[PDB]
Amino acid sequence: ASELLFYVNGRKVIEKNVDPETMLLPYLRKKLRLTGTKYGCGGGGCGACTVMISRYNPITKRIRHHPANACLIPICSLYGAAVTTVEGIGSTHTRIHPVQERIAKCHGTQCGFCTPGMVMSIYTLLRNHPEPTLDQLTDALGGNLCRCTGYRPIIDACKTFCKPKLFAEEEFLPLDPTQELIFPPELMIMAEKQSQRTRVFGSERMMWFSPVTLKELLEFKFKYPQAPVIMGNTSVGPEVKFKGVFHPVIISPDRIEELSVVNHAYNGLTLGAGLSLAQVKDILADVVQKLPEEKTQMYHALLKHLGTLAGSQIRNMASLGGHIISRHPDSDLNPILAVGNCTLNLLSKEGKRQIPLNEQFLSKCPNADLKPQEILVSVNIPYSRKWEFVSAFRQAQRQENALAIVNSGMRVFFGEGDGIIRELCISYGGVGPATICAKNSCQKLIGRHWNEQMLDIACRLILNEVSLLGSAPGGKVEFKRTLIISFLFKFYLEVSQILKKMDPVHYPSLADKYESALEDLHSKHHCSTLKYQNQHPEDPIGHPIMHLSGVKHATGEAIYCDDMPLVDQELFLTFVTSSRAHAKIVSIDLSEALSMPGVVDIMTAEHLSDVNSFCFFTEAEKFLATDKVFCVGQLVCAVLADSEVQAKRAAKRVKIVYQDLEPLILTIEESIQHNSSFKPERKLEYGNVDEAFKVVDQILEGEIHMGGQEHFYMETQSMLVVPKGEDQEMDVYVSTQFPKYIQDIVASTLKLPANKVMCHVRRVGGAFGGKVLKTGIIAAVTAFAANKHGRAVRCVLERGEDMLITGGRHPYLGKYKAGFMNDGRILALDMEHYSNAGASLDESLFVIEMGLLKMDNAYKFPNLRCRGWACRTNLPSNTAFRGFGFPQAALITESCITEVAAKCGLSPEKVRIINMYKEIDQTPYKQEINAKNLIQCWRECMAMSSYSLRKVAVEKFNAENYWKKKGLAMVPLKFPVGLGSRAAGQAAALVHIYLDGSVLVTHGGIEMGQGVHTKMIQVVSRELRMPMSNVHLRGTSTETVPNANISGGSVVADLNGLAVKDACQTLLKRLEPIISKNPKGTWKDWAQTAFDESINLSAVGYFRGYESDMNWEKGEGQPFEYFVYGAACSEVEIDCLTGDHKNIRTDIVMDVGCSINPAIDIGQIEGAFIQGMGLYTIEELNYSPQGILHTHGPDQYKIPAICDMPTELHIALLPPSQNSNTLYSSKGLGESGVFLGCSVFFAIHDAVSAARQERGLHLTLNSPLTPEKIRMACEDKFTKMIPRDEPGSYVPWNV
Amino acid sequence: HGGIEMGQGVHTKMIQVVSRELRMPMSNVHLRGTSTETVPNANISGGSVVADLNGLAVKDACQTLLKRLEPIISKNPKGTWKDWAQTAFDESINLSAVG
Amino acid sequence: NKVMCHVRRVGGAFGGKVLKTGIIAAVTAFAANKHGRAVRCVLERGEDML
Amino acid sequence: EAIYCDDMPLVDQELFLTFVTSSRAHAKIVSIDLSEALSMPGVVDIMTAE
Ligand SMILES: Cc1cc2nc3c(=O)[nH]c(=O)nc-3n(C[C@H](O)[C@H](O)[C@H](O)COP(=O)(O)OP(=O)(O)OC[C@H]3O[C@@H](n4cnc5c(N)ncnc54)[C@H](O)[C@@H]3O)c2cc1C
Ligand SMILES: O=C(c1ccc(OCCN2CCCCC2)cc1)c1c(-c2ccc(O)cc2)sc2cc(O)ccc12
Ligand SMILES: O=C(c1ccc(OCCN2CCCCC2)cc1)c1c(-c2ccc(O)cc2)sc2cc(O)ccc12
Ligand SMILES: Nc1nc2c(c(=O)[nH]1)N[C@H]1C(S)=C(S)[C@@H](COP(=O)(O)O)O[C@H]1N2
Ligand SMILES: Nc1nc2c(c(=O)[nH]1)N[C@H]1C(S)=C(S)[C@@H](COP(=O)(O)O)O[C@H]1N2
Ligand code: MOS
Ligand code: MOS
Ligand code: FES
Ligand code: FES
Repeated sequence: ASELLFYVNGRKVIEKNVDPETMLLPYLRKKLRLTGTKYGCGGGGCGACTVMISRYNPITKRIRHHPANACLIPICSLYGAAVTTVEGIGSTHTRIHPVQERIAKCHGTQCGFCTPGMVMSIYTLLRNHPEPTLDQLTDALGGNLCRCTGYRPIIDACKTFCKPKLFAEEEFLPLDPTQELIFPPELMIMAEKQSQRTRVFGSERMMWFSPVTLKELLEFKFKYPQAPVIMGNTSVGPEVKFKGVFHPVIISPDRIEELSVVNHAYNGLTLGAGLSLAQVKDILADVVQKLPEEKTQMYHALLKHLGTLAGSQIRNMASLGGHIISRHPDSDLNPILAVGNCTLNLLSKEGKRQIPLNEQFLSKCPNADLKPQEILVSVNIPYSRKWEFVSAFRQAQRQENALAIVNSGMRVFFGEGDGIIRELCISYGGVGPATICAKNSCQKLIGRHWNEQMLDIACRLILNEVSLLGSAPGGKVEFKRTLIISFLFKFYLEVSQILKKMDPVHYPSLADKYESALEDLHSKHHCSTLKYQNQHPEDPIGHPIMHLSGVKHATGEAIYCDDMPLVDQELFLTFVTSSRAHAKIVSIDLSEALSMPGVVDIMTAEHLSDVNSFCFFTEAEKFLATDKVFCVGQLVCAVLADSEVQAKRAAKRVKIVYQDLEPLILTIEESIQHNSSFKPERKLEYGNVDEAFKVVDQILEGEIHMGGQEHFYMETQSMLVVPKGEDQEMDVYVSTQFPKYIQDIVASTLKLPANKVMCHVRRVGGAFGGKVLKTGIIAAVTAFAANKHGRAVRCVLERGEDMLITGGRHPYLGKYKAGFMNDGRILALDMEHYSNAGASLDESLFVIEMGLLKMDNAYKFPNLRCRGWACRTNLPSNTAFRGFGFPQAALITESCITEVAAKCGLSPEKVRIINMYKEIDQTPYKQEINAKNLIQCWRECMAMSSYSLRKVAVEKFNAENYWKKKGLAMVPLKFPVGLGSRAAGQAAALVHIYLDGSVLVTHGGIEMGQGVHTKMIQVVSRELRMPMSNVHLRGTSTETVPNANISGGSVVADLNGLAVKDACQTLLKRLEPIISKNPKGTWKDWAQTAFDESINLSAVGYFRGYESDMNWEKGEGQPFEYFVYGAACSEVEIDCLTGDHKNIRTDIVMDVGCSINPAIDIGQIEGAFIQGMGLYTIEELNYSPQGILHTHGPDQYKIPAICDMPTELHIALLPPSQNSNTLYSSKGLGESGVFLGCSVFFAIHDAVSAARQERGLHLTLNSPLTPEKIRMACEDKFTKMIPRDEPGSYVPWNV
Repeated sequence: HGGIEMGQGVHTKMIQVVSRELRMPMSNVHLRGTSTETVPNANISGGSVVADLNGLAVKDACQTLLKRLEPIISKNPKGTWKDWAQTAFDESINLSAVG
Repeated sequence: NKVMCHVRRVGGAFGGKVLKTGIIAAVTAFAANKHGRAVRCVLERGEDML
Repeated sequence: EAIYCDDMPLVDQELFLTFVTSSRAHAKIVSIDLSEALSMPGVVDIMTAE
C-alpha cells in the first residue's frame, strides 16, 4: 500500500493507490496539466516527449541528470526522483531560459510541436556540460526529429553555447549559473535515510514490486519467475504497446549497487547489468584512452556501434543487461559480444553461476539460457591479445537512430610466427529471428592465411551457412546477402592493412584505389551561409521578424488541440480499422467490447443510417465500411468510452470476420491490367510530336517509378467536439487546414444548417496537405457521437493508426519516349503519367492535372504530348501533399533528361542548359512567361557553388577511389503558382480597432508553422502605421470569417494578406479626416475621436482572387499568376560496398520576389528541401502482398534527422524584381523547394554512374534512392556471387 | 450585434429584421450571443433604445448584402438562398457585411 | 485586444448589472491572472442586495 | 436548456471567489487579520487593497 512520491518542476507529487500502468507522458498532460511535453510517436524515436530525470546517489554525494522519453517511463519507477519538463526551466510569466530564448529567436521553430523536446535535450546537455562542443549538442539531438525547419536554425542556436544575419546573437541572455534549478532538498533527505524497504503498488490488473536490495530482488525473481525485470522499459514497453503483450506482475529494482559495478581487472572488464548504454559508452571511451590499442579491441568495436545506437534519450534509459537479455535480432551490441568470449555473471537464491555469451544463449536454448529465477548481475568483456583484431559493421536506412538491416561482429586471432588463422568468429544480426554465428564456416577457415583465396572461400561458405529464404521477414533479401559478404570484405581489408603495418615483410600492400573502403562516411561539421536583401524604420515588411509564437513554442505555452483542458464529462473516441485490403465483412461482434469498463457506445455503418455518406467532389462515399472493405486502415467501428485507455482496450476486443475478395490490386501496373471501365483522360499537346519523331537523330524509351510519402506532421490528427446544449449548436476544435469543410461535413452529418456548426483553429502542428479530407471524416463521426450522447468528445490518433488512416503522397509511374538531337535538344517528348490513387480517386485527378501543367519545369519542349491517369488500388487513399504533383512530374522529366544525356555523351547539366526556356518563351499550355530569373538563378548557383571546379575534383576523386564515389548534380526550378479558378483564390479578413488604440485581426488562413499570422501582423503594422505590438490575433474561426478557402496551394499568406490590407485601407480612409486635424496624435486619440464622431472602427477585408483559367479540352489557358524560379546544386559521397551515402554540400538560389519575411521564407526553403530530400532518398513505405503496411523493425519509416542534413548549406535569395500583381511583389515559397531535394537524388545517380562506368556496365534508378537501391546498382564480384531465388517460387515480405 | 438580451426580446426582434430585409424565414437565421470579439465598441444595453439602434445596424448590414446580390437575384429570381449564396461565392462576391 | 467579454443572455438586469459588475469582474480577473486559474464568482441574494 | 452564466460547466481546476464586505456605515479599518482564514481548507489566496 505504498505511496508514490516524486517531484515535477520542483513541486512535490504524491499519489495514493497509484495505478502501476500509469505512464509519465499522459500523467504530465492530463493529471498535472503540463501540456508542454508532446506525443509524437509513442515508441521513443522522435523525442517530442523528452524530459530530464534527476536522481541523488547518497553513497557518492552526487546528483546526476539524464534525458529520457516520457512515453516509456512508468511513474512508479520515479520514486524519489525529480522530473523537469519544458515548463520547469522557464516561461513568459517568470523568466525565459536562454535555451528557450535562443531556439525561438534563431528561428528554430515553425509549427513548434517539436520545440519542447529540442529544448529539453539541449537543456539537459548543458546541465551536464556547461561549456560544450557542437558535437556534444548535435549528439544530444540525434533522437530529436523535426519536419519543418531542416535543423539548420536549431544548430545555430546550439552554436551560440560553444564559441547580415537573421538574429542578433549579442542580445541574448547569458547563461546564468545562479539561476539553475535546485535539486529538491526533500529527495536528498530521503536518499540519506537509505531505506531497505521494498515498495509495492498494485491495481486489479497489475502488481508492481520495487526491491532496493539485492536480496529482495532475488526473492522476487524466485517467487515470480515469469515477471519481467524492468530497467529502462525500452524493450518491454514498446512490446506491450504495439504487440498486445501484458505482464500481470512487474519487478523493477531501484539502484542496486551490485548491478552498477565497474571492475577494471587484469584480464578484462566487468560491467554491471544495471548500467545504462550511455554510461557504458562513457566507461569504454575512458578505457580506450588510458589503455594501449592492443588490448582495447572489443571496446573500440562496442564504442563504434554505441555511437549510432538510437538517440541520447534511449541510451540513457536502456540498460546493458536489458540489451543482452532482450536478444533483439537487430541488436548492434550482441553480435560484437558474441565474438568476444564474453561471460555472464548470474545470481539467484541458490547462488552464483557463470555462463558464456554464445550463439545458443542468443537463440534462447534453455540449456544455455538463464534459469527462470536467475538475474543477470554483470558481464565480463576480455582484453584482446596481440595479433587479435575485432571489427563491427552495420547498415541501416539512416546513419543514426535507425534499426540495422544487417550488422556484424568479427574477430580473428593469428599465431605470432605463422600468420595462420588460429581463431575466427563471425556473427550477424538482422538476418533471422536471433543473432547467428557462422561457426561452421569459421572452423573450416581455421589454419589458412589472410589472402585472396581465403576470402573467396569464406564468402561462399558464409553464404551457404547464413542463408535467407526469399520470404524472410524484413525483405531486402538480395541486399542482406550482399551486405553479409561486403562486411566480410571490409573486415578482410581492415585486417590486411594492420597486418601489413605490423609485419611488412610477409604481406602485400593495399592498392591505392582500395584504401578509402576503410574510411566510413562521417561528419558533424554542420556549416551554413545565408544571403538576402535590405522605407521607414517602423515598417516591418521585409524584416526577419520572429514567428509570433516562437517563444511560446519554446516554453510549451502554445496550445495545440490536444493541449486544451478537459471539458466537463468529455468522452473519447477511437476507431477499429480494417485489417484486409479487399474483403467482405461477414460479421461484426460487439457483445464483449460493449460490456467492458467505461464503454458508452460503439457505432458501425448502420448506426449512422443515412448520414454515413457525403459528396466530397463527384460522388458520395462512406465514412464507415458497410459490407466490404477496400484497403487496410479503412474505418469500420467507432468506440466511445469514458477514457482513452478504456476505449482502446474495448476496441481490441471487437471481433470482425473477413472473407477475402479477388482481385487484389496493389500496383499501378496491376491497376491498368485489371481495369476495363472508362477513365477520364487528361492531355496536353504542343507542337506536333508525331511529325517530330521523323527528324530526330535518336529515340529513347524509358520509365521511372516513384514511391509515396507520409506527411509525418509531428502533431497527429487531433480534435475536440463540444455541443453547446442549445439549438443543437456545435463547436468543433480541430487541427485542420480547411475549417469551412469541417463545418460543411459536420453540419451535413448532423442534418443542421451551417450557422449551427462553428470550427475554431488557433494553430496546427504541421499539416503539409494531410489534414483535410479524412480530418473531416473523423470530425463528422466524432460530432455524430457527441450529439447523440450530449457530451464533448475528443479524438486523437496514435502515430500507427494515423499513418494507416490518413494516406500520403501519390506514388507515380512515368513513361516517356524522347526524340533528341545528338547535342541534347529534345525536339519531341511523348510522356505518360500514372498516379497510385488508393481506394478513392478524390484528389488524384487534381494532382494529375497539376502534374501535366508543371512537368515542363525549366525546359522548352517544342513538340510535346503529355497524358495522365489516376489508378485505383486496394491501398489507403492518397491525399494532397506539399508540391501538388510537381515533385513527381518534374523528377520524371529530369530522369528523361538524364537518360538523354547518357546517350549524347554529355553531362546532364549541359543537356539542361540547351533545353532551358529562353528569356521570353511560351509554355505547353500557351502561357507567355518571362524566364530571366530562371537563367539568373542557374548562373548564380553555378558561380556561388563553384560547380566547374568541384566537377573536376569529383572526377579526380572517382579516378582514385574504387569502393567510394562522389557525385554532383544541379537542377533548375520553375514552380508556377495558381489555383484553378478565381473563386478558389478569394480571401477575407475582419479587423477591429478598440478605443484604447489596439487592434484585433482575423482572417481565413490557418497557421501550420509557415508563419502566416506573423506576416499578417506585419501587414497591419505597415498599412495602419502602428507597431506590431499594438496588433493581436487569436485564431481562425468560421464565426468571424465565413466561406474561407482551403489553407493550401502556396497562396495562403498572399491572398489573406491582400484581404487584411483591404480592411486596413478601409479603416484608414474613414480616419483620414481625424488624422488630418491631429497628425501628432496616438492611435488611442484617433480611435476615441472616431467613436465620438460616430465613425465605425470595424471593417471586413475581401480579395476576389487572381484571375486563373484552364481549358483542358483545348489544352490552353492562363492558370498561373506567377512563377517561383530556382536552382539547386548538391554533392554526395556513396559507399559502394554498403549503399550508405553522405550529403556533403548543397547550394540553393531562389527567386522570391520581395520577401515579406526572409527568416520565415528561408525557413520555408530549408524545410521544403529537406522534405524533398527524404522523399527521394530515405523515406520508404513497405507494403506486403496482402496490402498490409509494415511498420516494425527495419521497416520503420524514417524522416531526415540531423545526420541527413547536408554538412554545408548555402542559400541565397535572388535580388528582387517588381511583381505589382502580388502582395508587396512577393511570391509564395511554401511548396517550391521540395523538388530541389532531387539534386541529392541525381548527385547519388552521378556517383553510381561513375562506379558503373569504371566497372564497364552500360541505368534506371527509381525513387526513393535507398541504400538498398544504391548498393545493388554498384555491381561487383559480390553482387554476382550471391544466391538468387526463382521469382514466383516464394511469397515475399514486400512488393 | 452589440445589444444584450436580458429578457426584453431584442434578439427575437433582430431576426425579425433579418427575415424581412433578406426575405427569408426566421428559421434560416440564427444568433449565438454578444461578444467584443465580433462587434467592437458597443454602447450600453440601456436607455430604451437597444432594439431601436441595433435594429438599424442589422438592417444596414442586410441591405449591403442584398445590394451585392441584386445582379444574382435578377438572373435567378426563383432560386433559393442556397443557390444565391453559392453563385455569389463562385462569382467572388463577399457574403460578410458589417452593419 | 487581450480581453474579450462574451454574453449569451442575462436573467434580468433593469440597470443593475453595470458598474459593480465591472468591479467584481476586475477583481475576479486579477485573481484569475495571478494564479493562472479560471475563477467563478456568484453572489448570494443577501450580499447581492448589499 | 437555456444556459445562464452560472449554468456553464465546471472548467478544469477553476477556483471560486467570495467577498468580505463592510459591516460599518462610516468607520476606519484599524486592522485586518487573515491568519486564520488563510490556513483554512481550500484557501488559495485572500486579497486586500494593498
Ligand atoms: C526507439 C528505440 C530505438 C532503438 N534503437 C536501437 C538500435 O539502434 N540498436 C540496438 O541494438 N537496439 C536498439 N533499441 C533497443 C534497445 O537497445 C533495447 O531495447 C534496450 O537495450 C533494452 O534495455 P532495457 O533496460 O530498456 O530493457 P527492459 O525493456 O527494461 O527489459 C527487457 C528484458 O530484459 C530483461 N532484463 C533486464 N534486466 C535484467 C536482469 N538484470 N536480469 C534478467 N533479465 C533482465 C527484462 O526482464 C526483459 O525481459 C532501440 C529501442 C528503442 C525503443
Ligand atoms: O608464410 C608466409 C609467407 C609465405 C610466402 C610468402 O611469399 C610472398 C610472395 N613471394 C614473394 C617472393 C617471390 C615468391 C612469392 C609470404 C609469406 C606467411 C604469411 C603469408 C601471408 C600471405 C599469404 O598469402 C601467405 C602467407 S603471413 C606470416 C606471418 C608469419 O609470422 C610467418 C610467416 C607468414
Ligand atoms: O474545395 C473543395 C471543394 C470545392 C467545391 C466542390 O464542389 C463540389 C460540387 N458542389 C456542387 C453543388 C454546390 C457545392 C459544390 C468540391 C470541393 C475541397 C473540399 C470540400 C469543400 C467543401 C465541401 O462541402 C466538401 C468538400 S475537400 C478538398 C480537398 C482538397 O485536397 C482540395 C479541395 C477540397
Ligand atoms: N511548417 C510548415 N510549413 C508548411 C506547411 C506545414 O504544414 N508546416 N505546409 C506547406 C503547404 S502544403 C502549403 S500549401 C503552404 C501553405 O501556406 P502558405 O501558402 O502561406 O505558404 O505552407 C507549406 N509550409
Ligand atoms: N425582461 C426584462 N425586460 C427589461 C429589462 C430587463 O432586465 N429584463 N431591462 C429594462 C431596461 S433597464 C431597459 S433600458 C430596456 C433595454 O432594452 P430595450 O432598449 O430593447 O427596451 O429593457 C427593459 N426591460
Ligand atoms: O497546397 Mo499544400 O495544402 S498540399
Ligand atoms: O435605461 Mo435601463 O439601462 S437603467
Ligand atoms: S519519443 Fe515519445 S512521443 Fe516520440
Ligand atoms: S517546428 Fe519542428 S516539427 Fe514543426
